[PDB]
Amino acid sequence: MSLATILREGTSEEHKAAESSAFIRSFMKGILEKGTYARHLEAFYYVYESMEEELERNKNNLVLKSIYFPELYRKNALLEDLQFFYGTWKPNDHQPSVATQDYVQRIRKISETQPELLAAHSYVRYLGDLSGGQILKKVAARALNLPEGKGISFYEFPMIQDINGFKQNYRTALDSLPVNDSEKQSILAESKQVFLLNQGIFSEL
Ligand code: HEM
Repeated sequence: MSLATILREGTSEEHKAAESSAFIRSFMKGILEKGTYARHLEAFYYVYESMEEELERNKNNLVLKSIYFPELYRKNALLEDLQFFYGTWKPNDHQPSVATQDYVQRIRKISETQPELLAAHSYVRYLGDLSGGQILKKVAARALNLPEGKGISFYEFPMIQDINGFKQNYRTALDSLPVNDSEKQSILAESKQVFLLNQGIFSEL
């Protein structure tokens, strides 16, 4: 049946388990520490930089073509938030953590061997970002007592003026992917792995 439905129903438990980290529990209670939050953005910087490198590389893949959504890219939003927190963010002074490196390796290796599985990476990260952004930006601003419009670029999509319409269009796009039900199962298996890789980076904080 529907790939968007398969992924939603198939990853409901993984979404819940990704909050077993104390970083996320406190974030959900409205508690964040500046230093820890900034390291959390560093891990996402490396992840999205790699994912966007690989999605651009595979943009004309027949399966990925209909989910070519540069509107969702986060690398530049992350850089901007990193500059707000650090003043000047030097990547060589803040090299990727062990869990970040394993996540980037997964992205790279998937891109070169099974690029259709990058659909799982797009789903887990971007559809989550679009779904949670408005809520998470308010929680983060309140937790860190942030100035108006600063340090929350990661949660904002200036290229998308209708978030609700885009989320619907995204799920319709997932359902349009030219993949069979067996291939959708492989996309679900990858999505579960992505949730685990996110739990891995959260575990470090
Ligand atoms: C690893 C952490 C997380 C990942 C990978 C993630 C991923 C996702 C994904 C992929 C969806 C889309 C589900 C679907 O429509 O099929 C989603 C939905 C959602 N997520 Fe998360 N999520 C995470 C954590 C959080 C956190 C911390 C919040 C706190 C607000 C949150 C709030 C939501 C909400 C409210 C939705 C549903 C939005 C809607 O239906 O309008 N998530 N998430």
